[PDB]
Amino acid sequence: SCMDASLAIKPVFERFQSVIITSGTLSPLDIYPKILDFHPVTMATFTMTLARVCLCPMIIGRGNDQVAISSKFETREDIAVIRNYGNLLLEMSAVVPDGIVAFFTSYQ
Amino acid sequence: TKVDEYGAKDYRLQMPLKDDHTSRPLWVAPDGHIFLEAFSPVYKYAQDFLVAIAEPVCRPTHVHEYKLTAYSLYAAVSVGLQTSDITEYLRKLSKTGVPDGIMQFIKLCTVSYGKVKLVLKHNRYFVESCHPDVIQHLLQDPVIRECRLRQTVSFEVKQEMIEELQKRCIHLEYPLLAEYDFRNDSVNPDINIDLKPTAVLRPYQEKSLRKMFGNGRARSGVIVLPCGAGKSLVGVTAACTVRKRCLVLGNSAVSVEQWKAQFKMWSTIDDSQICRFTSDAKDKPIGCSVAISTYSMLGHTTKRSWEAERVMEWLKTQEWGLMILDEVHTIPAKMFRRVLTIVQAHCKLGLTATLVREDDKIVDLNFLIGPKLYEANWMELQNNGYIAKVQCAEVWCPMSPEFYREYVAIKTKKRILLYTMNPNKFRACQFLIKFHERRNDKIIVFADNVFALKEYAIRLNKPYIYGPTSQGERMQILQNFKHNPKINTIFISKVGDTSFDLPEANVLIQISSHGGSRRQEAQRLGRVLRAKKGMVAEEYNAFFYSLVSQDTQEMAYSTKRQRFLVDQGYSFKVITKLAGMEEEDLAFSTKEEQQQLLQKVLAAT
Amino acid sequence: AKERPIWLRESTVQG
DNA sequence: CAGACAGCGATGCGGAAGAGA
DNA sequence: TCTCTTCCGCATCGCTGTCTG
Repeated sequence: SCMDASLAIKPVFERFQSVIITSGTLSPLDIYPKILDFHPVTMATFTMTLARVCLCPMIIGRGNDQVAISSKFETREDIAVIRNYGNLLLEMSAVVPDGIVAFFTSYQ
Repeated sequence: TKVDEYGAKDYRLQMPLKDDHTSRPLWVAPDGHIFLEAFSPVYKYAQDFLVAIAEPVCRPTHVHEYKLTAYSLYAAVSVGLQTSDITEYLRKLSKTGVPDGIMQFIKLCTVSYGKVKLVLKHNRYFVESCHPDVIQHLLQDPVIRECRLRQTVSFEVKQEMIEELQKRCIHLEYPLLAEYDFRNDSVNPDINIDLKPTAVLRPYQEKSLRKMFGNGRARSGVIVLPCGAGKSLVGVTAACTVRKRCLVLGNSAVSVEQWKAQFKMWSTIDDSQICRFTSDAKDKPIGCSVAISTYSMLGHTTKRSWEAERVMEWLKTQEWGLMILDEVHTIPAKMFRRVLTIVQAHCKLGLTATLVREDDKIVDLNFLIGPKLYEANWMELQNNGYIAKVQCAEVWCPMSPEFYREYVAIKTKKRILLYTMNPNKFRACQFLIKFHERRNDKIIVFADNVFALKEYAIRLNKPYIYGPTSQGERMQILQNFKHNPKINTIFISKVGDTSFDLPEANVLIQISSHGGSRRQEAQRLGRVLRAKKGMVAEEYNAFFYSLVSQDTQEMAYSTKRQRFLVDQGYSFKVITKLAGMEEEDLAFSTKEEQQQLLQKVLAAT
Repeated sequence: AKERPIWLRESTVQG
């Protein structure tokens, strides 16, 4: 396995006059020049603007038991945390209309 | 100080009225009494603030009643509330200003705190004080020098005379500080005790614990909580947080047994690390740190057994991070209060459910342990569902004619056995139990008079329990009550109110009462407060009957016995007559049956 | 079902 | 009224007698 | 023979009551 991606992508940046890495859901740009050895020209984050709030993200950390719900490695085996996740999905599935996807951290 | 034409004191010329009085929901009397509004939009904010600085005396549904004192104010400073931190907000909250008398009282109480600090190190109690001037003028009375064993100036003090000195300093205007800096303490290594995630802490429990732990240093005080509120859980949590040696003291054999179960159930500490310093059985008390004992044994005054003597010497030598004393209302007792000085502890937390008594020795609990940290709102717990709602009632039982004649005729005190045993109450309880029996409701009768209890049980052929009852039969009767559907009633004597773990019961009849004891009534009432799995507050599933005899001394005690309960907010309804009593067939339906009981009562002597 | 008793639901005093 | 002693009903503890291996 | 278990005998507390001042 390699360790740094700048080695293999160097010809692309060097050969081509300019490369635009357009991305969606991009984590902060500042890291990428560190990972990939190139001198960026512009570093701008564009925020979607609509007449209606299409997206309403939220984060749930406290359960009905007001208990920390972090999925830590040492906290993975805790039954109560697992119970909170199931209960949240049950209630959420009850109100959420058809079509819902739940992503975990690993198959195990 | 000024008295109107009526009894009420006049304060028209005492303090002014805020122009925006309606916005401010708080009152301040010169005597310190405070009247809050339970309908104001800002009631919750006032409740937290007043509870911090004042101790409730009456919290009915609409207008609560708080009075503040020196002990109450000192606790506020312990949680970091300065004189301006409280008086400024008090003036802001007050709708009629703050009288100068309270203003000066608050200032004097707050400043006179922290000057004198009592710290025990290496089994030696040093009265430390950053200010030296306090000690210079504190040695005027000769008691200090004889009491003492023969900046930051400190001097060792005699172990035995701590209690005498502690009360002296209270009236000397220099309270002592008992804060335990368990966070910064290397002399005594921390114990391996942790709180498992399984234990769940209710919001009031956290608030009570938060008040106890105002800062990094634990505060020594009394936390009054209902028995069904899970006061045992809070005690375990406090010991777990302290992370130092804890010596929980019970009051009886049952009390020590339950505490050990509570420790294991809610604390990850291993079984071998917990010991029962009990005469009946022991688990090598010296071997481990976390111990559960009793006031009687530790304070035992007569000859000590060799094995107990070694343990007692071991306990005295060591220093305890925490000293949990459940049922603190018995502490001011002569023998029980000696245990405080016998053992050494940094902070001696106190838990209980009925902090009331007749002799004015409860005030001593303020200095014997500390100020009353928290006292949960019984009414609020009822609304939140943590405690089963109770339809408190007082069934008036008219006295039978003949019975009254002897009762009034005799000036002796046979009446206690007489008015406790009358046909109408017997029929009332007999009818009352019958109504609840067909309703699938669990009944727990009570009676101070064993003679009356036995007579009532045999006539109703029910499993009555009492003091000299064998332990094996005691457990057998309880197990049937909890399990056997055919039986749904147990006739417990005074031993029931002392200490037990009884199953939740829907009703609790009390044919007799020991006397004007606010302790016994609250003690017995707590039995039915056990919240059910899926009940509701408004359903009033739990009930409480305190049968009384009209036109008899029993009425005086009953009214005098319900003072504590009404203060919380419970409304005792009166029932002159019971519907369906006439139609239902009951014993003592003829004059002859009453006559035989009276002859037996007279023959009792 | 599980309704409260008559003597508790309403005042039993003769008034 | 009031202080000392005591009763009835509860509790704890410490010194002496039956089954059971 | 221990061993546990169990049972008398002291001492204590809650609350009230009695008794002579």
